[PDB]
Amino acid sequence: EDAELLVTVRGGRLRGIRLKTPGGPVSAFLGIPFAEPPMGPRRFLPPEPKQPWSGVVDATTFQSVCYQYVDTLYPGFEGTEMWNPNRELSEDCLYLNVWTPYPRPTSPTPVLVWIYGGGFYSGASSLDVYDGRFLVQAERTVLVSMNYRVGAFGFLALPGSREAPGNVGLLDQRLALQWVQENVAAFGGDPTSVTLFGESAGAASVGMHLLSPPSRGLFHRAVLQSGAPNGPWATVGMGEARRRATQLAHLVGCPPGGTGGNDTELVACLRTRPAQVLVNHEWHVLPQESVFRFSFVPVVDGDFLSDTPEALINAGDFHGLQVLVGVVKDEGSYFLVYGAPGFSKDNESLISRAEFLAGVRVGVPQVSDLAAEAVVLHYTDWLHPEDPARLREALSDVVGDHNVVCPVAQLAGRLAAQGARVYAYVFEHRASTLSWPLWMGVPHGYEIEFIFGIPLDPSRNYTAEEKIFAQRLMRYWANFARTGDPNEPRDPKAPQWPPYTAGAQQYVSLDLRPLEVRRGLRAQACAFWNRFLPKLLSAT
Amino acid sequence: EDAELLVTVRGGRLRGIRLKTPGGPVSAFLGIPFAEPPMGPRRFLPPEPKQPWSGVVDATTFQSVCYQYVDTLYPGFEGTEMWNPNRELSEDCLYLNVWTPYPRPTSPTPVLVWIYGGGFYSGASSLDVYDGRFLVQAERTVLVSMNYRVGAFGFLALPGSREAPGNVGLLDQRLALQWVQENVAAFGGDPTSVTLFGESAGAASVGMHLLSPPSRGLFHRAVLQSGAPNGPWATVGMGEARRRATQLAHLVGCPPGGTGGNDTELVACLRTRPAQVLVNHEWHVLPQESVFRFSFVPVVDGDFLSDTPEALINAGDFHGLQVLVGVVKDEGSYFLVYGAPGFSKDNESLISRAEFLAGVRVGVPQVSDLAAEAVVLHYTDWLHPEDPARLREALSDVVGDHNVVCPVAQLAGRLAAQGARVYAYVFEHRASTLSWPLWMGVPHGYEIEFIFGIPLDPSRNYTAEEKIFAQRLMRYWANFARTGDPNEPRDPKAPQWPPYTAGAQQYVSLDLRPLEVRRGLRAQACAFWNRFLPKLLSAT
Ligand SMILES: *[C@](C)(O)CCC[N+](C)(C)C
Ligand SMILES: *[C@](C)(O)CCC[N+](C)(C)C
Repeated sequence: EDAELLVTVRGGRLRGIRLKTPGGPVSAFLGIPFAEPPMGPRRFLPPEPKQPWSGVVDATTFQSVCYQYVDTLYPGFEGTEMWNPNRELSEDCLYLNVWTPYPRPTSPTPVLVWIYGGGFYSGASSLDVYDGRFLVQAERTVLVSMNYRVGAFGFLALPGSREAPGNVGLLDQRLALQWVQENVAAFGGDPTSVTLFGESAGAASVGMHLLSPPSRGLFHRAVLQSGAPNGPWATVGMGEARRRATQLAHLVGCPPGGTGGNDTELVACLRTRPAQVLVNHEWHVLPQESVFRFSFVPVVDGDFLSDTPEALINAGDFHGLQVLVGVVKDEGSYFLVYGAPGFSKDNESLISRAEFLAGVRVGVPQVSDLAAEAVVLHYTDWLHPEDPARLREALSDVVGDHNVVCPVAQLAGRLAAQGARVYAYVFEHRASTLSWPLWMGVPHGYEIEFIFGIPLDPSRNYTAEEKIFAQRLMRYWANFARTGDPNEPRDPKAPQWPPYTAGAQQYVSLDLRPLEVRRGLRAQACAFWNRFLPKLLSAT
Repeated sequence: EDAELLVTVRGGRLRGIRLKTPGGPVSAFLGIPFAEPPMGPRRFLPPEPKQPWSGVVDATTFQSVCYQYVDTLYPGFEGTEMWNPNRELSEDCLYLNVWTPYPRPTSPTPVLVWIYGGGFYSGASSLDVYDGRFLVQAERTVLVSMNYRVGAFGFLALPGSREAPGNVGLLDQRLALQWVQENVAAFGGDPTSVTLFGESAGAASVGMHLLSPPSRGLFHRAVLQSGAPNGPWATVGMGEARRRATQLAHLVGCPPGGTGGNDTELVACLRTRPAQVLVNHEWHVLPQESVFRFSFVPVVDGDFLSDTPEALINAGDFHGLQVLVGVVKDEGSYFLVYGAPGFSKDNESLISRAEFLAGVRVGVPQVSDLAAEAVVLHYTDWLHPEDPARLREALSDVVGDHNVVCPVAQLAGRLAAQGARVYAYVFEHRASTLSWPLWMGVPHGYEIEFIFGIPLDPSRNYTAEEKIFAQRLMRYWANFARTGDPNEPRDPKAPQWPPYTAGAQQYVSLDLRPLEVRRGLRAQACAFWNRFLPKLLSAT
């Protein structure tokens, strides 16, 4: 019992907490420091390892959320506020959490590291939908989740500078992975079987960790849910990163007056500003009106990413690696209520032809009028070119395919055709608790509560079928973590999940019904985005 | 009886012939001269009306075919030689034929004028598949068919010249229509109910007669089968026409030596050459390797066509006109054995990816590498990008849509949306007698034998179902000629044929089964050709 709630790691000692699930207790260690607080002169810099302490650190409650913008588009609405911070905001925020089974496993157990999404500008490991108590109890594995800096504090980059090098939010994630290497065995975890998994910007982070040598030696399998490192939103160039960082400094009064504008004094002035001041101007440095675009994201600096994610995927060897990838049915609907004209979460969003054509300029920013014309051609139903419900679904497919589905299929194809064993899925169940409107289908990010077993929580009004569905999905993810193969290593009756190959392009659909194999991750639509559109942009 | 085999028209007297069909005799007048022979100094010039004669002209057999190239791609093969000339070749060839019922109708009967196709380079009114004896006997109407000059003799144009103005093959057709106005009443025909119908280049001719004022006063309804005046092959510009005419003169030794090259002496030298000499070099003036392209076709001269067919369709009023238009299921397969690499009528033509990409350059000549890339994107099955049978069908759709199906749908839409009542069909029956291979489906031009009632010929091995099918199709065409409405004016049980509108885009499919209404003349594919591709070519 309480003998297992006190663990000694290399920094010192910790007191854990025992959480209860309907089928047994778990041991949790919430709020372990893994880095020095990145405040004062440490803002925008890479993290430093946490110095050893004396006494015991209390690891019984989640620590503070990293400073981030707070969504206020629909105040009081469950759909948006379920992702909003549930702890006080502070720059002192680099803490990680470990869930471990009770009684503690006697032999090394596979470790899953969760990396949250939120467009690299928001999110926290302390959210209720990321509670690792159900997954660890049912599948008897070790779950780790960390906080990493987001927004300007994580990804403001002045390239070439030493004061604001950029990507330090990814460096926070890497330090946590070194920490799991050096300490997970104390909780019963195998440091030789580590599986990263993330969603949205978490999946792009997992992807970028695949393409940088220093991080690859810290894990062994990868799960990318609804995101990829080569997505048009997950990366920015050195020239644009400099422009957004400088525009931000200008908006907050740096350089004052008055004085020259070198990088050292720009960051020195940015470091004297209160954290909330930088946050209130973060959306004001975007170049266009757009959905699915965020200000401060990973930069191609030549260090963490020696080349663009596209180049690094094409010129890489991935033998001996297993990857699980997939999308939900309606990847694009979620973002349309964030800017697309005619869209509102409180009505049918039956848009007109004129609003559809305007929405295309928002959903596909930074492209020529001719390029937009190609998008309108491919995504119009010329038998019903003005049907509002069809144009609604079309724009959702425009945003979905351009930002998630096609970037993912591109990554999955090349990974399989270059040594990696890849499994692909499509999440097609819509939760009965979903507070978003019906026309959004299954939106971006609403598979997570089923991967984490949230339906097992008795205080939630899920259905009996959805509880069995959750337990099935948890086994898939756990099995992939133990064996690298989502299929149960011996049972044959349940339908099997074939790998994804560049030729057959096979994937399964996850819903209340048994597994069904399909072919093609929107192959027709994705050929436009992955093949034809790049050439259409090179030729003026 | 034989009292009705002698008719007096405004030129003189004629002796006809009585032909037998399984259900009654018909009266035919084959070989009536309607113009002076365009020989010697009359070559390349517009036709002159036939001067009155004395005695009686024998109108009992077909006259001579206009000089034309003779297909020799498959000597001895029924599929090709059924379209080859079946009478002696001569420049003395401007003759027309009238079929009329027996006994002669007592009240004015609607008149159908047939205009044959053959890429404006071949064809004759004397072909067996254009025999008007079955259609006139069963539906008791008047059928007229003429010969018009083809190839250089009909369409060699030096624009601005008076010696070779061009389009005189169309002027031969117009003179025949004036003739039907001035003489059809002598055979029992109503000069106030004239219906043009043609196929391939015959349908483009019917279309161009709709867009030129002097010819519109000569007919009242139009049927366009597998062709349109705005097709990329049916028209050439003044600059290109001059180049092809001059290249032809060069190949036959004009100007000799030696002397300057003005238009008057070029045509004067072209007129001293034997007809067979000009024919043997006709294909040698084409600019590229291509299918569905022909050397000497109608020219935009500003006279017969004041503007391009595209401009004239867009800026025209078509109220009070009824049009019947349609295509066969596989418009493109026929031409692939004329140049597309990998294609042969004697094997399965299972082409490779490399041959498909080369075939696209042949089937869509004169377009940029980027434009071809768009065609490959839209017509590739990215789930089976190297399936030979799928690429075979894809290339047939490339040629079919680009040259026939999309040019037709473009014309039908604007006609309906500008006053004309339009009916649309798709011919989907493959004759049991078809000697072409199976993979060609139903090819270009193999609805004609069913419109003319050829299956009723007892010496042919057609099936009993196909005989009923022919009689049904003949009623459709006849009903449209009498009433302007293909549906039977009173019977309701048989399914009805709704008009074609730009919005609903409704059409019927013609085969052994009852009428079935469908929507969309390849709307998705045709939006690429009619909307997006033009813009892709303007932008370099
Ligand atoms: C992705 C860009 O990180 C989007 C994440 C959105 N939520 C709702 C999943 C946080
Ligand atoms: C059209 C271009 O005239 C093609 C006609 C081909 N035949 C086989 C119908 C003559």
